[PDB]
Amino acid sequence: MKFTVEREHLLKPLQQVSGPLLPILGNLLLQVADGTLSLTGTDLEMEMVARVALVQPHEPGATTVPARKFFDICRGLPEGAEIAVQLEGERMLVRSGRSRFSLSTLPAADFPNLDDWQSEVEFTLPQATMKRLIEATQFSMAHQDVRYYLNGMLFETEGEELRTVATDGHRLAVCSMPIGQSLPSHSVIVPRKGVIELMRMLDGGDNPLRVQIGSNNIRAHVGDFIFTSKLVDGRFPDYRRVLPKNPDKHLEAGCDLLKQAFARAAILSNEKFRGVRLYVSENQLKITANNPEQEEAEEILDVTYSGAEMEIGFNVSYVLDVLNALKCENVRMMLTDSVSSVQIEDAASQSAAYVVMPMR
Amino acid sequence: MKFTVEREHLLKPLQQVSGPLPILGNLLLQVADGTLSLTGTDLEMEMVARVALVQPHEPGATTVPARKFFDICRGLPEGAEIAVQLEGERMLVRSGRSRFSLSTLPAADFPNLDDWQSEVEFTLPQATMKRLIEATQFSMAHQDVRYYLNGMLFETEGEELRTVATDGHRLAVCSMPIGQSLPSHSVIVPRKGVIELMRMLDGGDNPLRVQIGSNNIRAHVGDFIFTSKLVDGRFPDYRRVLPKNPDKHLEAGCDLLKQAFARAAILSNEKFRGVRLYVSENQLKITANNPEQEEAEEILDVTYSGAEMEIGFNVSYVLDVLNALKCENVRMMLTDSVSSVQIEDAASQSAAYVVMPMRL
Amino acid sequence: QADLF
Ligand SMILES: [Ca+2]
Ligand SMILES: [Ca+2]
Ligand SMILES: [Ca+2]
Ligand SMILES: [Ca+2]
Ligand SMILES: [Ca+2]
Ligand SMILES: [Ca+2]
Ligand SMILES: [Ca+2]
Ligand SMILES: [Ca+2]
Repeated sequence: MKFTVEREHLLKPLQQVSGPLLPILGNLLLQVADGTLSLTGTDLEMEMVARVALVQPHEPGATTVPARKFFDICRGLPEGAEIAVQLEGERMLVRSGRSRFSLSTLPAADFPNLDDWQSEVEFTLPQATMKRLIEATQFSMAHQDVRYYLNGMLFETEGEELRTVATDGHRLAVCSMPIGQSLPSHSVIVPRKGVIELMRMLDGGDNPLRVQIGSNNIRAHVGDFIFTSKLVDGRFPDYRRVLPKNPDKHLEAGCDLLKQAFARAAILSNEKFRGVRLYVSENQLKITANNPEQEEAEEILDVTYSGAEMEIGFNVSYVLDVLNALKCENVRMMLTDSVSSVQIEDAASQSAAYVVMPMR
Repeated sequence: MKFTVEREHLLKPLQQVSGPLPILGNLLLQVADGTLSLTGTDLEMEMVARVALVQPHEPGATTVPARKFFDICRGLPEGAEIAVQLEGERMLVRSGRSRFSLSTLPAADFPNLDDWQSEVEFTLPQATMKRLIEATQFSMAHQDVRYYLNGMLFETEGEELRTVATDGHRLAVCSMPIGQSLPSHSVIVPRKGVIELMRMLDGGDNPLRVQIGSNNIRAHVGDFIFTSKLVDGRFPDYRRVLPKNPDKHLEAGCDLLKQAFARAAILSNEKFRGVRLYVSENQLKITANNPEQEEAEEILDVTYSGAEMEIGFNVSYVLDVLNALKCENVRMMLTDSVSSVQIEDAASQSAAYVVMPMRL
Repeated sequence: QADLF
């Protein structure tokens, strides 16, 4: 196995395949075949594959080398470096200028494969749309819930919409985007690690994203990268059941103003429970906080509100999380009563909605 | 106690006095003679900041939780006016329609450092002290039972001030003339004090006044006064650590040498980080290997005309030196395979670094 | 804290 490639062609691919990819799981699989270098990393649950065209003379073969070391060596080389590589003995030799490195290898035959599977559902969409779907909901995923499926993200197709849903039982996020293709009705749960990877592979170019879903796997193609992940089994909660049936008390406020008011009040909230009280009245919101040390915060804001007066408690971090995710100009809070959840949305868009359950 | 002050006139002071039992988490606030004073301490060292009161005010003192009070002030909008008044056991903070009530502890219970006499004094530019500390700070020890190493020597001799720092393995020294006849003297400033001193220096045009006592040190810059205990111990003599008259001198580009070491270090031993240098006529070769028998080699052009020799050392220590220097060219002053190496910016003898030899 | 489901 021999290749010679410019540093600038290896770097992004090495970076993409290298996170996080027992010993052999810390190696990358390198394969030279049919004018292409393929680089593969896996953790057994998921897999990233990059392809690199070889325009310089090369020779076929495969090996496996430590991922961090190989990436750190390539990255440490100077701008415009050419990186010549050849297998030799039980070692892989890397040359550039008068820098020489000899890396240990494990057999390509030892490198694990994900089981083969069949695509059942397929669609294409813009990078920016997938970025939008994930960033809108990611923060509402559970971290280490005993209900494992809540630790991932639901991806749902309905009509011509792709939808993400994330929830931890206390708060929920849902975002739906049109993708201009007739889809089957279908839902899968992607583990949190897969969501992180799916997000990482979106470079922000004009390269579209091609998705393939099997019964137990999901695959995303963008540019010369193919990411595959196993799915999570379980009964993900239905966001339709969670959205308030009729939250006809409508409050609108400036997002930055509302956020910074909650942020200040939060300073004097209980350090563990983080409770704040909202008092809504005619075109006014009062936010209060206090803690066991009898310290007290009070914020008063002008808002648009015509409905009946009410009082309601929330974990302030949940509210702040929504506002930070929204990045809006104006926000609408849609209320029911003191003991029911609140729906929160950007006043200008209904593409995303957030539901937060109150505290007593 | 009562004062009204602009947000920004409190933040820098609050930042400074936060640096250093419950009351140690509070800041002493004192209104007196048109001035608000803020003091933070950890019993070993103390920081006092003074801010001019141009608005009406009433004298008095209290103590307030530092982090909560800082966070509230920082959380208020740019340019906000912050009105503060005592009210029972609480300190009332008000700005716009934001109101806060913070717990207090009596000013009487706020601890004072012991009183002491200044025995040696000098003024120097802030930039000079920053240079001295920054040049050597990284070589101090952490929590070593040789307590006198967890600090930095400050030495006066003739017309220059010198800092020395060492962890018992590598050494840094920096000497700068300050245009004043000084007594021959030295003291050890504890490492936390060194860092607090460092951060008090705002890169501005205020001169720094240093006062050294038998067991204390004080630094005055503009509106800030830092005071710290000294470490009551004996520091090692840097003169005996510097290699005595090294007869071989190698010059190289600083970035090129650093990048070559950084690449070679990847295949060095993770625990001991030993790398070898082979010096020949205008050429340096750096090698590294590890227990897995992986190997790196770097060859680069340098300025050298001495006898051929080899030497090993800890690459992490040498990388630390090169990152501290941020130079154009570096001077490496060599003796032989069994002696230390002295490294300096080629364009200045003010700072020097000593790294031990390794037999590899 | 109450729950959504
Ligand atoms: Ca082969
Ligand atoms: Ca080699
Ligand atoms: Ca489960
Ligand atoms: Ca929706
Ligand atoms: Ca509260
Ligand atoms: Ca302003
Ligand atoms: Ca005192
Ligand atoms: Ca002296």
